[PDB]
Amino acid sequence: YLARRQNWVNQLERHAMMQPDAPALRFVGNTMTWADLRRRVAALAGALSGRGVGFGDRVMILMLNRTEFVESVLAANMIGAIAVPLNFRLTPTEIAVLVEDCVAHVMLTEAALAPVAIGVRNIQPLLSVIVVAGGSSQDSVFGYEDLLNEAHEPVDIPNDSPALIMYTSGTTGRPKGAVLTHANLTGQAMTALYTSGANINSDVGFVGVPLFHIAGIGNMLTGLLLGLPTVIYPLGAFDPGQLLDVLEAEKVTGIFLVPAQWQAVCTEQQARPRDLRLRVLSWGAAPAPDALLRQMSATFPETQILAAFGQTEMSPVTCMLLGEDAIAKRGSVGRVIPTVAARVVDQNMNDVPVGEVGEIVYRAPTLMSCYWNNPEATAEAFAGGWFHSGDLVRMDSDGYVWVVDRKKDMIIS
Amino acid sequence: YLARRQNWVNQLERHAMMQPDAPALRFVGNTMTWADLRRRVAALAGALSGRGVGFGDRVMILMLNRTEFVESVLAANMIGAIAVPLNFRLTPTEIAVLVEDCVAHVMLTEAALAPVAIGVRNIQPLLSVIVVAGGSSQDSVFGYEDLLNEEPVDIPNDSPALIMYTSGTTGRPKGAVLTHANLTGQAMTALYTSGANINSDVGFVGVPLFHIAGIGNMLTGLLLGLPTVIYPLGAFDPGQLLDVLEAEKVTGIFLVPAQWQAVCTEQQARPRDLRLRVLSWGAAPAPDALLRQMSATFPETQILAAFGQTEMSPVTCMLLGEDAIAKRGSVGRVIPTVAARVVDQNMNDVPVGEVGEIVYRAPTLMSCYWNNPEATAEAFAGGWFHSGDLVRMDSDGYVWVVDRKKDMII
Repeated sequence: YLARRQNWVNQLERHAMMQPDAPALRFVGNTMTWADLRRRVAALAGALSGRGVGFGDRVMILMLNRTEFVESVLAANMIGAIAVPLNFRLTPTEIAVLVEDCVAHVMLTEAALAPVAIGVRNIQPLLSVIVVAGGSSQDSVFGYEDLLNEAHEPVDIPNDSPALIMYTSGTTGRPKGAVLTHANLTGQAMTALYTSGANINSDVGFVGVPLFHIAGIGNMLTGLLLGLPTVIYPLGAFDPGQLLDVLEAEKVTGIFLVPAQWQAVCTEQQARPRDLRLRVLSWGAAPAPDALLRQMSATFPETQILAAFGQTEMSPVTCMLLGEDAIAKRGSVGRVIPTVAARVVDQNMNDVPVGEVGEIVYRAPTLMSCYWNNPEATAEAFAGGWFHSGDLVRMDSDGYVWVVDRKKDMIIS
Repeated sequence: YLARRQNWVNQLERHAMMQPDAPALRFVGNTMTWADLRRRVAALAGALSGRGVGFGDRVMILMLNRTEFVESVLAANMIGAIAVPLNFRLTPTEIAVLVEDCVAHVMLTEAALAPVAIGVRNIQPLLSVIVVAGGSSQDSVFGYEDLLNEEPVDIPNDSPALIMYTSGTTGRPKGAVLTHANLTGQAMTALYTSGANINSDVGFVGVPLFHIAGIGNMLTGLLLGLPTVIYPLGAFDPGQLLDVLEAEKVTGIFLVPAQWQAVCTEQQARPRDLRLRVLSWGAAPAPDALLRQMSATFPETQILAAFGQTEMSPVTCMLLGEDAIAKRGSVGRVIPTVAARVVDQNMNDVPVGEVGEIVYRAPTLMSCYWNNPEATAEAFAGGWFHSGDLVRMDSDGYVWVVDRKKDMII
């Protein structure tokens, strides 16, 4: 915590000092302690620093859910470089376009995705350093474990330093990458603290969405800040019974699922209960029937149920729906969280009458800095001094936000 | 959020916009909404900068538990001035020493303490401005509500917000400088220990607001836009306190173990309809019996005991209720946002489990003793902050502070 910096690199160091043998990460049944994570991170950082990676440089990450993803984000940040996590379903051309946009020379990937990283290099020769998790040093490619075993001088990381470039998936035209600073991420961890709460002694976190997505990386903030372990769940087919078995075994205390998944988990748990430790349940990314919400409360008594709204690559969580208001204000995305300011404006950035439909626009410390090397798109995003969400909403007399939009029919699509 | 700044002045502006008519402060039965609080704070900031006080200047506050205390702190910080809360038990000579150390020229006081402030000005002519809450604009006195009846500033998160002078004052006064980033980080410790319901919570400050434990109890309410009950200083009355906690639907309160004893006996005898969710104790030892009584008297509540917070230090250790009996006598484990070592006189770690001085590294440590680099260097000797508390740390991480009990008869 030297130089009075707050970021998850310093947090990693504090935990390796104060609780080396405590669990940091759980992945397919193995445990990585803080001393182990710090040791590997510092080794990968040294390998990157030795191969030209310096402050401000960009490091691509092309991985599925696995500990080397967390290790790579932290290693890049430890030397003040910017991690750029990639949607692993992108074509080699799509990734090559992103490599040119932020001019990144290093890509940390894994064996399953190593042919894709090879293809990106052949299309965009700006990528010269490919490090493959679970691979060996061969074929003009470095082996991840080889670089760690081949072994960093402290770097002052101001809290306004960019920590991540999160590229948006709209991909309509020119790519747009949201730049998130450590201060941004710290504020987003704060939002998790005053909505979900925390128990420093017993909580165990869980990330089951893709770690490249802002929802995955965001589920790491609590764990890394508070020194609590985080279960990394591998990506794959959804099995409600096996997930419940894992939640039981790992003693997980908070999980996010989409409403469809909660229905499959609730009926599986009601039929054959597991001994769970869930304290908070989270849902979102689709509507939830009023029957399901009451079914979840009945299936998991003594647990609070939350639903966040607003988080994108550019925006943090802006609205929160606590379990109390899931019935009184059903259909709502909740109220604007106390660390975010919002207006409902019209085409000319004038506030619309209270209760009317307009675009909700935000001001907050947890908004993205900018779109990387794109002053035009950044200027439009913050047109009039407020971040334009693109979401048509309506606020009522009680401050509850309702998002208006036409639903999608899958059979027609 | 002018340039992505995080401080309670910006939070106050945010709350006045998103929920102007929501309760901000509660004092002696009266609600002050966020819109009322912002209007008043802005008027006092205008009155201040009308006296030549600007960025970095020090404004002194000599007040009891009263809404104007919070208005004064926010009004000075709104123009970048540094608020210096004063211990109202100090003699006018002692206060004049503090006026000299930080070279303050403005003192915001109240009618009750206004005799003390004039005495300060008779000892120290640097105090050219004395604004009295609850008083008229008489000779050499500015009326608080009269100055309120009569441009934005960029405030970097590392700007000094407060100067908190220590009580010991062994000859030389020492004023701990706390920045807005410092305060933000201290607010975060409350969130991940006590929790927070951003809909139903109602906070409570009953210790003196000038003390760090008092000003600290405001952080959560101003950050999360939740009401805070301000409790007037005076004779302790467990039944009267219980009646207020019931009427205000207070969700969290701090009390000293002796007060918890009286509150538990009253609440068990004549139970009130309370909404308490978290119970905080500290500043004295709590017997095994009292903690069990508190748990029985208030089921469905969490019991917490913080340690370490001083004018210079944040909270550094937390004892959760599940450990108060397992690890009796402990002050808890070091919190996740604080690094600590137990060292001997050569800055070397003592063997684990052995006694040494606990030293701290954390973003929420004080910046410096105001205008005293000698004391600041001694306090940070070796690269770590020296608490002055001798401790040991067991194999599970729990911290035991070693001391000598103070005998009352002697």
